[PDB]
Amino acid sequence: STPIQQLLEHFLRQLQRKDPHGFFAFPVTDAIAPGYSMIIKHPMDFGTMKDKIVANEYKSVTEFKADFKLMCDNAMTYNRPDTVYYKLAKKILHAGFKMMSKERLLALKRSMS
Ligand SMILES: COc1ccc(OC)c(-c2cc(C(C)=O)n3cccnc23)c1
Repeated sequence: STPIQQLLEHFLRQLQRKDPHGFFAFPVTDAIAPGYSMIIKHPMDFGTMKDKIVANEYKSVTEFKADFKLMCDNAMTYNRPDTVYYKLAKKILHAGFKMMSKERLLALKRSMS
């Protein structure tokens, strides 16, 4: 593993801790969510993100964070506010923004001096 891959694997593991049953860890099928593939044009999940890390397909934390945002937006757009899935997306969203805040990222860039 590389240093960038170590860092992104760590952020990913912290996000997955918020979803202990893995509802965000695999692609959502139309069989479990009617009409999903017509409503959500750009699917994303934590399994897909892990694969991208392993392929060194992320060049920056910004690129990783974009996928995290996408996964949350899809869940908040497809699902109604009363559902488990909408509430869990919001929980993951707040955690990710605290962990990868522009301030934390700046401090870490300084730790490399
Ligand atoms: C309750 O068991 C599971 C198992 C796997 C899931 O998606 C991978 C989901 C699931 C995950 C989602 C999401 C992420 O929107 N979802 C929406 C509607 C109905 N089911 C789901 C639920």
